[PDB]
Amino acid sequence: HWGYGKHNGPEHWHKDFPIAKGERQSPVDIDTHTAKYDPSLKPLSVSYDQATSLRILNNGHAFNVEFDDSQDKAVLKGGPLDGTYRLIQFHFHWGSLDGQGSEHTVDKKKYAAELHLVHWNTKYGDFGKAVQQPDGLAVLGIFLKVGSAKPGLQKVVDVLDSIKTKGKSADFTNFDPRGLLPESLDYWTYPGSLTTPPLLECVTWIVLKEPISVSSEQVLKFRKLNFNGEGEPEELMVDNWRPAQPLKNRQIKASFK
Ligand SMILES: [N]S(=O)(=O)[C][C][C][C][C][C]C1234B567B89%10B%11%12%13B85%14B%1158B%12%11%15B%139%12B%1061B%12%112C5%153B%14874
Ligand SMILES: [Zn+2]
Repeated sequence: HWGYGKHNGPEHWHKDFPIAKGERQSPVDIDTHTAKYDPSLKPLSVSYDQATSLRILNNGHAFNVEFDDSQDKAVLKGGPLDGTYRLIQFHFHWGSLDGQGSEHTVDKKKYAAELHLVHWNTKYGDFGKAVQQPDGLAVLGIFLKVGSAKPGLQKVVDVLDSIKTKGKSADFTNFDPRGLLPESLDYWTYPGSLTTPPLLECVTWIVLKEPISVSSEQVLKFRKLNFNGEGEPEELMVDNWRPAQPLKNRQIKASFK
């Protein structure tokens, strides 16, 4: 099955998922000097006050913090988006060392990690239908750098020991994702894809310019997770990022001057 090793990693994915070589793949490098300021872009509206987290799951590739998406409770709108996108889950991608881990890059800079808040367009009724549409998902991407601790992340960090291995989950209620946001909602946006198989070309990407800071100790705990299942040979869950893909016939737009 696909993963992030030598034998099953990103360079192999195209064999099972030929869209890996498609026209709107993610992530990409954001060349800051080429991205054009678009004064028509709106402020992003992030409405997470009623977000209801339920559970955290180690799926063998990352961990997902899952939300109740059976009503409009936590939604993303505005920015480049038409209509309303409901939060379903967030997860991260990270490295074995602080010098790599992000999926998007900024002028070729790699951050230590990248947070993805995944939302689906309510006009398609369910997530599985949304991923079949070119405007089905909106993913809000946030870079992580290592420095000061992020207090709002610590609840996530502290539950990771209970979901060490693939297929483990834990109750994870009352977690407030507002504590993971940077001060500024300035962003870049472009049309792209899921960064994991099946690599579907269904995503409007919204990547915040301002990173969040997390501590070395926080990211070190991400790196103690396992890709393997319980009792199997330990493979640390590190370097679970896809590298930048060709931009092809796409424009990255900036919300800010
Ligand atoms: N890293 S990222 O933020 O670009 C991607 C986040 C969303 C990935 C969704 C994957 C599937 B869900 B539905 B089905 B189940 B199985 B098939 B279909 B969607 B694709 C897979 B699972
Ligand atoms: Zn992701």
